[PDB]
Amino acid sequence: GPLGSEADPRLIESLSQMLSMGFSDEGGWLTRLLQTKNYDIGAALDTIQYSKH
Repeated sequence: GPLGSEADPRLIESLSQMLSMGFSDEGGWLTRLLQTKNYDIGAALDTIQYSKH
């Protein structure tokens, strides 16, 4: 039962670009997104607009 939330070295690298671009991790949408996009900046940028529809 950890406090707050942790991250990884091969993950924060991506978030650094998102947060600077104008994003965040409210709720945990950018804490797992990158992990699913193989820590990508161009793929994560197109994961906020929508999902399928």
